[PDB]
Amino acid sequence: GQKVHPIGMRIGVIRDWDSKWYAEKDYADFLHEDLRIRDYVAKRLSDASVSRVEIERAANRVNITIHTAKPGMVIGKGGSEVEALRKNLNELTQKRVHINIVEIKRADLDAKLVAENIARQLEGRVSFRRAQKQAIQRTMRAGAKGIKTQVSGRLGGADIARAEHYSEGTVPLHTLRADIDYAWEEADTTYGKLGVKVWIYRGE
RNA sequence: CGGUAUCUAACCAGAAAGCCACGGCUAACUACGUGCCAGCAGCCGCGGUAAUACGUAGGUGGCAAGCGUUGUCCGGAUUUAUUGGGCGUAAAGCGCGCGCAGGCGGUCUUUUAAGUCUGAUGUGAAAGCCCCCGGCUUAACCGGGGAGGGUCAUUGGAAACUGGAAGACUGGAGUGCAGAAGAGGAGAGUGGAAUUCCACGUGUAGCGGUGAAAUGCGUAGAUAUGUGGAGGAACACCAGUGGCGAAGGCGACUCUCUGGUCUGUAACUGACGCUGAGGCGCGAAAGCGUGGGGAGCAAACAGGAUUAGAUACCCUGGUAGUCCACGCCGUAAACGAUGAGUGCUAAGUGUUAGGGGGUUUCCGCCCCUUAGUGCUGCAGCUAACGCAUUAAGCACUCCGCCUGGGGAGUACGACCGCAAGGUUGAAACUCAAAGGAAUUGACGGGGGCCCGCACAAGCGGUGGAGCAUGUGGUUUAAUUCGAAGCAACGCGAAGAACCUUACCAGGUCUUGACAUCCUUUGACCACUCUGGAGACAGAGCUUUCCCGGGACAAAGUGACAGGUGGUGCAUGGUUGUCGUCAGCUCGUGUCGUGAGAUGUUGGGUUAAGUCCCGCAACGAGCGCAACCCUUGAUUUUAGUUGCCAGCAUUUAGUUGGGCACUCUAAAGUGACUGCCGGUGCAAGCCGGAGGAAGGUGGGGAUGACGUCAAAUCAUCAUGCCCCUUAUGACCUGGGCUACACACGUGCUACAAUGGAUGGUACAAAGGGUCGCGAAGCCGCGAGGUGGAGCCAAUCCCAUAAAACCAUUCUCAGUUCGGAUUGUAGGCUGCAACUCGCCUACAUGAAGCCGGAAUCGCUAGUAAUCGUGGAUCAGCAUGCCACGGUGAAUACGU
Ligand SMILES: [Mg+2]
Ligand SMILES: [Mg+2]
Ligand SMILES: [Mg+2]
Ligand SMILES: [Mg+2]
Ligand SMILES: [Mg+2]
Ligand SMILES: [Mg+2]
Ligand SMILES: [Mg+2]
Ligand SMILES: [Mg+2]
Ligand SMILES: [Mg+2]
Ligand SMILES: [Mg+2]
Ligand SMILES: [Mg+2]
Ligand SMILES: [Mg+2]
Ligand SMILES: [Mg+2]
Ligand SMILES: [Mg+2]
Ligand SMILES: [Mg+2]
Ligand SMILES: [Mg+2]
Ligand SMILES: [Mg+2]
Ligand SMILES: [Mg+2]
Ligand SMILES: [Mg+2]
Ligand SMILES: [Mg+2]
Ligand SMILES: [Mg+2]
Ligand SMILES: [Mg+2]
Ligand SMILES: [Mg+2]
Ligand SMILES: [Mg+2]
Ligand SMILES: [Mg+2]
Ligand SMILES: [Mg+2]
Ligand SMILES: [Mg+2]
Ligand SMILES: [Mg+2]
Ligand SMILES: [Mg+2]
Ligand SMILES: [Mg+2]
Ligand SMILES: [Mg+2]
Ligand SMILES: [Mg+2]
Ligand SMILES: [Mg+2]
Ligand SMILES: [Mg+2]
Ligand SMILES: [Mg+2]
Ligand SMILES: [Mg+2]
Ligand SMILES: [Mg+2]
Ligand SMILES: [Mg+2]
Ligand SMILES: [Mg+2]
Ligand SMILES: [Mg+2]
Ligand SMILES: [Mg+2]
Ligand SMILES: [Mg+2]
Ligand SMILES: [Mg+2]
Ligand SMILES: [Mg+2]
Ligand SMILES: [Mg+2]
Ligand SMILES: [Mg+2]
Ligand SMILES: [Mg+2]
Ligand SMILES: [Mg+2]
Ligand SMILES: [Mg+2]
Ligand SMILES: [Mg+2]
Ligand SMILES: [Mg+2]
Ligand SMILES: [Mg+2]
Ligand SMILES: [Mg+2]
Ligand SMILES: [Mg+2]
Ligand SMILES: [Mg+2]
Ligand SMILES: [Mg+2]
Ligand SMILES: [Mg+2]
Ligand SMILES: [Mg+2]
Ligand SMILES: [Mg+2]
Ligand SMILES: [Mg+2]
Ligand SMILES: [Mg+2]
Ligand SMILES: [Mg+2]
Ligand SMILES: [Mg+2]
Ligand SMILES: [Mg+2]
Ligand SMILES: [Mg+2]
Ligand SMILES: [Mg+2]
Ligand SMILES: [Mg+2]
Ligand SMILES: [Mg+2]
Ligand SMILES: [Mg+2]
Ligand SMILES: [Mg+2]
Ligand SMILES: [Mg+2]
Ligand SMILES: [Mg+2]
Ligand SMILES: [Mg+2]
Ligand SMILES: [Mg+2]
Ligand SMILES: [Mg+2]
Ligand SMILES: [Mg+2]
Ligand SMILES: [Mg+2]
Ligand SMILES: [Mg+2]
Ligand SMILES: [Mg+2]
Ligand SMILES: [Mg+2]
Ligand SMILES: [Mg+2]
Ligand SMILES: [Mg+2]
Ligand SMILES: [Mg+2]
Ligand SMILES: [Mg+2]
Ligand SMILES: [Mg+2]
Repeated sequence: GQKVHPIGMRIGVIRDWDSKWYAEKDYADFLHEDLRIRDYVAKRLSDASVSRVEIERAANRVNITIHTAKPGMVIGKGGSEVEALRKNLNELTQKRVHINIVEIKRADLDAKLVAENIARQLEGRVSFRRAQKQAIQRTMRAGAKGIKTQVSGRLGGADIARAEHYSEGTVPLHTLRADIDYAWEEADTTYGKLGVKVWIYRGE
């Protein structure tokens, strides 16, 4: 049995899609500009635990906000790394780009950030059983009513692939008033390719 | 022996370390090579292009002057069990009795001293094991002393136990006396139902048989029916986990001859007993010999059916046999799968044959007791099932039997038999299992409830024809690759003329078509001419960068790039399918030696493990339901590009005017078993009212744990393997469109509910800026010119078609059908031959409802008719959406 994408099921119902701009006859021109912007942000800020990026476009001006769990590298004492973004985005956007940075409180509640921390341990030769369990017990203190995660692929170096999942709490997928986050990430190993799936039933 | 052992003097780290294993058993793991090959192995078993198991290295682990392998013996092996096992179902109780030898044997007294216990003497050599000392520089090794070792011989004691002898007793055993029950056995005779045959009345056409039939019997008169005769076998009701017997077994009645058992008494004898190898007898059915008998039944056999075949099941016949006398045979799931004797160890309740007591006149009820026969259950036992005073519990005596499976109850030998065969009973070889009980699933041509267009009741199709399209096969330089029952086959492909294109022919390039870092200029090109099929080769105009920075470009080099090359059985992600089926699990608790179980089962109800009640369980999670969208009714907000009530005007809702009504879209109401009646205890069920809507209203989105090593390395990503002057890169042409053929999916028809001609009405949902494209004019037509308006509730696409109204055709291969083909055109595109779509004229094919088989659909559904959109320069009979008209049937499982 195949499951619908939990995020996609709730667009426009309880949540709102990330890129929120309106234009006609410039749709494909604007849309692929965003796909370029996201590609560069995900490159330089690979270790900054960045999860949510949205595009706010209005009359030749590009407004972008970055949701970061640890903005200290992104902004703070240096005060010069964030300005390089506007200098490294003017060449491809060709528009006056302003970037905003927003703190993420309780970073363990965000399904995006939990995903790579599980993932980063898998190529650190950590057992798959331990890595998931450690993240499950960390998020339950944050205030979530549900979590279940699986890791699938050539598991622990095994020749035959299989999946393993661990759950505790309440994760009702079929409920539409759920507010369930989702994230999928790649674990790059020397025996193959592994992927992790995490979804959290948030509080409200 | 022999200048041997042994001392002291000096020089030298210098001459002196190998063997086996590293998956588990079992201490010790990583690389490379190979790729079910080479090979390894004591067992389990490893090797099929990431091997801790094969080969070699590095490292490690056991020992060490060694270390491994083989052969033999003991151990582990309780696997011959005296110490120290067993026989209900795993191997293992003879089919049963009578009994010689042997083994074992109630209570007391006296005696004896064979067994039993004990002392002394003699001996059991030396060496060896063991204990205490001593010598070799230690040890091994060697001495001194001691100990142990016997069913040993002579002799002295003890008398409890077994044995011997002499007596005594009665709880064992047996006799006597008084009763009782019984299909216990052998012999002789008799009875009644019923079947068959025979003879004679009555009578007419079938009888008999099967899932259906047929063979067979009958007009030579059957079946049926009434009367009489002959003969053989078994004994209806009674009849009962009732009775009798050692077992096999014994069922009509009477008599004769016979065996055993139970109860009561306490007269009698006084251990006279239990088991019992060899031996001797009995012993279902079939079978054998001799003489009878023969009604039903029936191996063999014959015929008829069934079947792909049917030496069978089914039907019609039928010989030995079954019955009797005598004599053999000696087996059985001969079973309670449980040897015989004896004693002890909770209860509850039926029944057979007796005895005692209390109530009562009897009857009857109750209690106690003996011997049998059943059921339920404690302790105990058991691997479990289960047994449980009729033990598989606790004990003693005697007999029989067993030691992994097959070979095999076979071969040879012997005994027995008339024969068939019986009894006794191996080995070579081969395997690492064979087996008992219970658990979770699955399966059933087992059973009980249920659901789905599953069948049934209907309607319309496919399979027959022409064309469209995908696939197989085949042909081709190539016909690029993938999917293969449901769950590939108008599928990836929501568009193959060049591109796409992944394939082929020819022509070309090697840091390259695409990115990074090198170094000099900084713009680099573009264009024109020539050879050009083009890619590309040779010349000129210009290359203006901007701000020491830069991205690209010029130039050659490297690191490098590039693969739609392989493996979907190395993978991530994505999807199908069972199936929108109602299930799948967990936490704590409890039961079981254990795997497991319970919850999740039982009684109702539901679409639903949806809910209620009960319950050794109490709760939870993913699923169901609801929350989401859409349609159906309505209120407030809002009147523009929408609408026109009431108006004046216009060819026309037009213009002026107004949101009245529709309308559009934001917020709300509304449906929740809400209410009433009956039924039920509750869930719930049936009906009714209100309402637009009533029982999850209609339709969508939503697809649990998992199964198919299901599909995709070709959307993307990616481990390993492979190619790299090519398996990478550019150009033209061809091909993916072939064609004797087979299959799947569709379109059009085979006409009169129809064809043709003329007039006219009624929609919804969408698209439009390098776009839609009107009026007007032209052409028979496809189309051409033209440019209005529209960045759109405004303008265009855009006249909806079936339907309705008139005329004509008159049942024919036709005024049906349109394939096919010749000519003449239009449109896109640089280009329409391979290979596009449309128009005009002419040609006019198969086809007159489709065999076997098979598909879809339950209401605005099927059926039928039009419309729009994605991909798109052009091209859809495919796909995805929209509306018009609008059925038949559902008894039922
Ligand atoms: Mg000398
Ligand atoms: Mg010396
Ligand atoms: Mg020295
Ligand atoms: Mg070990
Ligand atoms: Mg290897
Ligand atoms: Mg080994
Ligand atoms: Mg090796
Ligand atoms: Mg080595
Ligand atoms: Mg060593
Ligand atoms: Mg030594
Ligand atoms: Mg040796
Ligand atoms: Mg040996
Ligand atoms: Mg032994
Ligand atoms: Mg045994
Ligand atoms: Mg026994
Ligand atoms: Mg057996
Ligand atoms: Mg047996
Ligand atoms: Mg017996
Ligand atoms: Mg005797
Ligand atoms: Mg005695
Ligand atoms: Mg004796
Ligand atoms: Mg001696
Ligand atoms: Mg000494
Ligand atoms: Mg000695
Ligand atoms: Mg000595
Ligand atoms: Mg005595
Ligand atoms: Mg004496
Ligand atoms: Mg007596
Ligand atoms: Mg008798
Ligand atoms: Mg008799
Ligand atoms: Mg008679
Ligand atoms: Mg028939
Ligand atoms: Mg007659
Ligand atoms: Mg008896
Ligand atoms: Mg008698
Ligand atoms: Mg008698
Ligand atoms: Mg009796
Ligand atoms: Mg006497
Ligand atoms: Mg006896
Ligand atoms: Mg005998
Ligand atoms: Mg006989
Ligand atoms: Mg005979
Ligand atoms: Mg005879
Ligand atoms: Mg026959
Ligand atoms: Mg017969
Ligand atoms: Mg006889
Ligand atoms: Mg036999
Ligand atoms: Mg026998
Ligand atoms: Mg019997
Ligand atoms: Mg037996
Ligand atoms: Mg006994
Ligand atoms: Mg007994
Ligand atoms: Mg009894
Ligand atoms: Mg053997
Ligand atoms: Mg054997
Ligand atoms: Mg024999
Ligand atoms: Mg013989
Ligand atoms: Mg077995
Ligand atoms: Mg079994
Ligand atoms: Mg239905
Ligand atoms: Mg056809
Ligand atoms: Mg193909
Ligand atoms: Mg289809
Ligand atoms: Mg080409
Ligand atoms: Mg030039
Ligand atoms: Mg030139
Ligand atoms: Mg697969
Ligand atoms: Mg349902
Ligand atoms: Mg269960
Ligand atoms: Mg139930
Ligand atoms: Mg309901
Ligand atoms: Mg439920
Ligand atoms: Mg009511
Ligand atoms: Mg009603
Ligand atoms: Mg639902
Ligand atoms: Mg496969
Ligand atoms: Mg495949
Ligand atoms: Mg690849
Ligand atoms: Mg094709
Ligand atoms: Mg016509
Ligand atoms: Mg043409
Ligand atoms: Mg014509
Ligand atoms: Mg014809
Ligand atoms: Mg006709
Ligand atoms: Mg088109």
